[PDB]
Amino acid sequence: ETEFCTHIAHKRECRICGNYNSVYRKYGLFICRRCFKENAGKIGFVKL
Amino acid sequence: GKVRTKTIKRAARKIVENNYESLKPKDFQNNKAICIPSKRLRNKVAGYVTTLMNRVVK
Amino acid sequence: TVHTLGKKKNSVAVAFVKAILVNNVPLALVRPEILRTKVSEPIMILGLDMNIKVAGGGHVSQIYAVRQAISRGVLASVKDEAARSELRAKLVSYDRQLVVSDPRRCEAKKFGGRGARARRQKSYR
Amino acid sequence: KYTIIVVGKDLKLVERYVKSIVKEGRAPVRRLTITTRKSPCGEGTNTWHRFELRMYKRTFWVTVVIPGIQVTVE
Amino acid sequence: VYYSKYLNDCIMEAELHEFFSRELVDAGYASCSLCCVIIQCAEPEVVMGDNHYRLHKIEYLLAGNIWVDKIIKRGLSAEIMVDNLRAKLMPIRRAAYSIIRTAMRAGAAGCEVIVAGKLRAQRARANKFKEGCLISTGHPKRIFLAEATRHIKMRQGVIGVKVRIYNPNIRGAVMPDKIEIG
Amino acid sequence: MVHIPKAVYKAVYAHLYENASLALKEYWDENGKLCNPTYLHVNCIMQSLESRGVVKDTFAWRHHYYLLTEKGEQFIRKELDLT
Amino acid sequence: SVTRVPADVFINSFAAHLCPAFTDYVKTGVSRQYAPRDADWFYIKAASVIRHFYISGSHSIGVAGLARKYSSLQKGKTTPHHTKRASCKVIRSIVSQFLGGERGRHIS
RNA sequence: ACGGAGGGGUACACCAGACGUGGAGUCUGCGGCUCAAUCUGACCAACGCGCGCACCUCACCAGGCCCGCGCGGUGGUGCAUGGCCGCUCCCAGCCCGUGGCGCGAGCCGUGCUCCAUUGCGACAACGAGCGAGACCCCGGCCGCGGGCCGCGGGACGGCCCGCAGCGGGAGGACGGCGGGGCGAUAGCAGGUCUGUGAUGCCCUCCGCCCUGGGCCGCACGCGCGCUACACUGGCGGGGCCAGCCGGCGCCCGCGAGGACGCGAGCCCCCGCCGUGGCCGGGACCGCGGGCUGGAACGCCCCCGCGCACCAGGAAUGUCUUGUAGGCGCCCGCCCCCACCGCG
Ligand SMILES: [K+]
Ligand SMILES: [K+]
Ligand SMILES: [K+]
Ligand SMILES: [K+]
Ligand SMILES: [K+]
Ligand SMILES: [K+]
Ligand SMILES: [K+]
Ligand SMILES: [K+]
Ligand SMILES: [K+]
Ligand SMILES: [K+]
Ligand SMILES: [K+]
Ligand SMILES: [K+]
Ligand SMILES: [K+]
Repeated sequence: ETEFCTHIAHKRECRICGNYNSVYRKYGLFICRRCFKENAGKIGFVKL
Repeated sequence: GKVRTKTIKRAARKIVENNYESLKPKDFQNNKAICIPSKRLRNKVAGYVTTLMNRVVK
Repeated sequence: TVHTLGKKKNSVAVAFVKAILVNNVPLALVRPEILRTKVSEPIMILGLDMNIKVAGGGHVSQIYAVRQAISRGVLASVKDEAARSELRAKLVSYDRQLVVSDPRRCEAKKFGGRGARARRQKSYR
Repeated sequence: KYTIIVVGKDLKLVERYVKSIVKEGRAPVRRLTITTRKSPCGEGTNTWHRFELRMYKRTFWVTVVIPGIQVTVE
Repeated sequence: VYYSKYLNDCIMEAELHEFFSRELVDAGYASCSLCCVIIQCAEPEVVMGDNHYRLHKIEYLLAGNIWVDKIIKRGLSAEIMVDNLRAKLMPIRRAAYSIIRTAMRAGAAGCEVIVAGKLRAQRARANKFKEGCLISTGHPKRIFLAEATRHIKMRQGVIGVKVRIYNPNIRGAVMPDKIEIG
Repeated sequence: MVHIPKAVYKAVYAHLYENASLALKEYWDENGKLCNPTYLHVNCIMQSLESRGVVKDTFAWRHHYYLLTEKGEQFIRKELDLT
Repeated sequence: SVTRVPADVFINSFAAHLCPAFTDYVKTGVSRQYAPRDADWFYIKAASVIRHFYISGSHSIGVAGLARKYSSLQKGKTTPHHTKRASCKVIRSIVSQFLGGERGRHIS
């Protein structure tokens, strides 16, 4: 009862899927590259 | 470039048969009489028109 | 009052000419003493009080910007005359880059290599 | 005296908005960019997506309603 | 630094669109804009229920106004119509030909549909029905062409459908190719 | 049947005849942002409210979204003794 | 002005016209692997730093702005070579000697 | 489809050259070995690939709570599937309506030239579409406007010569505009259920969390790279120039690194060492001093210790202008840390 979540570490996961791994934090995007492709289109990132 | 597509050439025919009078054998002037949704497209079609004139004269 | 510019790769040279200074260091005291000749070529092949401010890129580009600026800044001295027409001719019979800026700039890098043409080695085994 | 900061990502909308405010009346462009492997996993030729996003300032040190345009006064 | 604010506006606009794509599937969601949120939808008369109760409940689920236009041409939009193909799942040929016919009457100049999944006997194949003229290259792809794809949670395996609609005629810019000479 | 106050505050974030709506960030502070009882007290009960259908849910980016029904608001009529 | 004469003459002929003991057992930076050799080098460094101040007539130079002026590489390390800065105590002290505003210091 | 069949084309594939790789140490991945575990995928088109492993990330190991001190599952099945990706191929190809030929599988439509099914011109075929091109982005020179940013002009095989177009000259900022983005039809039992509230079917109730460890273990064969093997060099003091955009003053402290506050390297110049594994080369190791962090096994700095290496077999790769190569800087994962990748 007094052990459940003691440890301190970064709580970094993607904000759309939930992946602990491969998250971009540049600019404060807080998302993963895989998730980035199908939602960057309207968040604004485009290709030129 | 070297080769002109049939889009350009199809244009050039109607354009020159419609303004035989207005067209001279130079390019600057022929631009005006061609003045199409792009300026490079304009440039190429006028380039062919300028040749069709000094080819129809002779 | 006379305005003149000069360019090499990213080097920009500004010249105010009036009836000689480069970065406050006079002509023959500019750092590359070997290329000093290269700078001084137009002055001797062809004064007024000119003044220069130049930055950008590297040493050799600074030289090819200041030199070309001074060439234009005395090319614009006489106006609408045969000297106005033949000075540029002697400059071209020295080098055409003494009037017209050099338009080459680095080509961008493309992924899978260190530069614009070098790839990485291809190993089958 | 009054400060106006007007911002938008689409050059057309931004230019329109400065054009329709003077109907009443150095902060240059910078870009928000990322590069990232195209594929989901890590198999095949290493190709890359390069995403890019420019957004603009217009500065109005003052002495139409467009959605996507942002304004702050300070 | 005035851009954290705007960037978070962008990511929250992405939020609202994807939530609306999870939820307003009943009423033909298409898209939304952030300003006072103004929404592009296929029928407003149900998203506003009787007495606006549901619309207000949504606005107050955007705390933890909302005003809505109307899609004037329903069959030109590859989103509510791909939801339509979600609905019709009924034979594939006839489903997708109705999908094409509604767009072609609505004024599409090209249209086509792609389907893949375990349609016969434990094997995925891919059907492609089609009608009229389509393009897929260069910058005009992003203006005049419209693509939309959906997963379907079938009784058996998942069913992927894509609707692609080509309109070279809008009230707008002129295709660089077509040069009407008169 | 853990804390009567916890299981009344969670209902208190439902305006009954009004139109408030609830969302849930599922951390799994450690207290809610709405009132301040723990996420855990919210989460255990909200599972049951889902089973009963006092409220319904959708889901988008790790964020539970609820919406209140007719029959569920009827249920809450007697649990908050309103009229 | 002073600009009309070159710097490689000014530094030497001004160190010939001009004094801590940490001068001994000191290298000019973590880049240089050896201490300098011409034991006139402290006069020479001081004349250099003053020839570099009198240039900057209006704005205030600083001492980190001066170690960053005197920098070179680090090598013998198997890795691609990186640029390192010099010491700070030496330049701050030379500035203090030559000193007898908003930030740093200035000429006259 | 293929042919050690003929004919016609074409590309840094070869020519002419340049820079390399394979030989040494070292970083990183793979195998094989070892292990309580050393979690796992992929064999031109796997192998600096699945965006930086003390903890978490972790799927794996030794233990322990919840419900020492239906539900979830990073369980399986990519040969049950969706989407995304790679590759055939950045190849020049694909295909419809009416008519013609044929019992039918089908065929027709589908020489001269260009980077090109780009076109000229001919034809039992006539007439359309996609792919190509056009288009978007950047960067050169010139104008109006604002205060460099943002709106336009300019370049077209146009001029003059010689024989749809191959050549030679001229002017111009640029000469046949340059670097990129996108990308047809048809598919492959490549790859990916371990990125997801994508997911069918099986199996587990292998769920969540707490501490300690492993993934980094090592005779060994591979691949991608980093620093070298010196005098076209190394060392000591000085001079001074970038761009993708970017904080630094007071001090202490040899240094690294602390406490308090406010808005570039090459190269050049001058000297030294003197062909000697030398002052080339800087691995391996022995003390100290620091930073991160709940925690060093992570990283910096100071003294000392000075390995192998004398230009590398049989083989093998890449490249035509601001290009090769040399020099350095910056961003990503990131508590700390680049030999990597994007620039
Ligand atoms: K790969
Ligand atoms: K790889
Ligand atoms: K552990
Ligand atoms: K016949
Ligand atoms: K027949
Ligand atoms: K045929
Ligand atoms: K024929
Ligand atoms: K024929
Ligand atoms: K025939
Ligand atoms: K303006
Ligand atoms: K502007
Ligand atoms: K997947
Ligand atoms: K369980």
